[PDB]
Amino acid sequence: GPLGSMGEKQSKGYWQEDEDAPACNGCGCVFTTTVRRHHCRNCGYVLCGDCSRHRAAIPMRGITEPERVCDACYLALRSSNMAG
Repeated sequence: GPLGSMGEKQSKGYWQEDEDAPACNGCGCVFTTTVRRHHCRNCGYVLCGDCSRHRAAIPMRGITEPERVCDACYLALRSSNMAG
């Protein structure tokens, strides 16, 4: 039977392949043997160490604890107002 109006076939955090992302999505820096490839838990794009040196939590993505992200994602989430 069809899933209907609702379906859990939905995916979160799209990871861009190493080959598709030969350069940093954030700073456009090229990945080399010495530079390990990484992914941001928000945008799901490939980020080098320098572009993934920041840390932040993502309560929208279900991440209540600070996790590794890139510069843009760190900011987008950062757009939210801190309770006080």
